[PDB]
Formats: sequence, structure tokens, C-alpha cells
Amino acid sequence: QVVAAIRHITTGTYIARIREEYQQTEVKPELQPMKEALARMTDRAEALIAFVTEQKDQELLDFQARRLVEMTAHAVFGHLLMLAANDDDSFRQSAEVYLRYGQAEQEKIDSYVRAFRPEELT
Amino acid sequence: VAAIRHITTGTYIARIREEYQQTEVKPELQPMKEALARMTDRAEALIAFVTEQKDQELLDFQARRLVEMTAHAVFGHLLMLAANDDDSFRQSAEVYLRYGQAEQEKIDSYVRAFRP
Repeated sequence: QVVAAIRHITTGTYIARIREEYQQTEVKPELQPMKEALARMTDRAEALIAFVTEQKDQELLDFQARRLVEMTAHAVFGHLLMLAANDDDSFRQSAEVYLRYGQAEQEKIDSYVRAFRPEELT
Repeated sequence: VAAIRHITTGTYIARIREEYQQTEVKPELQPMKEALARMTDRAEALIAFVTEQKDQELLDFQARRLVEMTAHAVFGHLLMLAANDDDSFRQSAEVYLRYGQAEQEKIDSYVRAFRP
């Protein structure tokens, strides 16, 4: 159900779009660091999803589902904003601050999910 | 200079209103669409607050802030569209909008508090 609603997240359809389309965008040097940071956020999302799914614990997946969605959203959103800044560099500084937000939020999620003991669930 | 001209042009304010806001979204995203329109209005209002003073030093001083102010509205629309395409992202988009709103409030208060 929650698992079903997020099958595209666990499978990594946005991860594929990021890698196959968004990361192929030619950007100027000024946006290149942001592009590389977003690639790392994408790998971090994929890795955290794997961390959860490889436990083969359906209750855990259901519990962590919304966090895995969020983890992915930070990477996707960051790319949408990078593309906006590529189209108009006036938005680069703002995009860079949103990147920090996404990085902070991904870190909170990653730390929580990785520290979580599955025995906590009933 | 790139900033200042966009600001005095209004291009991104026009962009949100003529393009982004003309997208018909799912009914469940209509509240977000309306909140974004108000963020756009707030940006426009703050820009007018500066530009109506006909003070080029002030506009130069505030130009980056005015672009940031606008960026929260622009970025917000892009995330709404992401959520319109995938309801999985609605909650995340809402949180980002609240962040943008909070940041807009800080820029607005700062700019309107300015004295030389």
C-alpha cells in the first residue's frame, strides 16, 4: 500500500532520470560544483533505499517509506533548481542555498534511518 | 546588472503569472498554487517598495535580495509542478514552500527596515 505507492521510489525511476537526463545537461563551470553535489545526493538516496530494502523487512520499509520518498525528493528538487539556474544564472546563489537545505535534510534522514533499530517496530 | 535589469523588467514576475500560474493543477494542489501566487505578489510588492524610491544606489544595494525574494516564488512553482506530476512529492513540496515563505519574510522585513 505505502510500499505500492512508492514502488517507483524503491526501484529508482527518478534516480534513472537524474542520471540519464538531468546529469547530462551541459552546464557552465559556475554550476558544475552544484551538478557534482547533486550527483552525490542522488547516490546517497539510492544507497539509503538499498540499506532499507536489502533488510527484506516489509514493516521497516513501510515505516521508512515517506523518508525514502523525501530522500529522493531532495535530489530531484535540487536538479530542478539547478536547471532553473542554468537557464538564468541570476538564480544560482539562491539555488546554491536550497542545495544546502537539501543536503542538511538528506543528512538528517540518512542518520535517522541508519541508526534506527527494526526491533523498535511492533 | 544582470539582476538589476530583470528586477526593473519584471520578467520573472510576468513569467510566473502568464506561464506558471496559467497551468491548471490537480484540485489538491490548488491551495499551494494560491499560496505561490501570494509569494509572487509579495516579491512584486517588495521590488516596488525599492524601485519607486528612484534611488539607483538603493536598488544596487538590494538587487541580490530582490532576486532571492523572487527566486523563492519561482522555485516554489517548479516544485509545485513536480508534486502535480507525482503526489508522492506533495508533502516535500509543501515543506519547501514553508521554507521559502519563511525566507521571504526575512528578506521583506530586512529590506523594509533599511536606512542609509
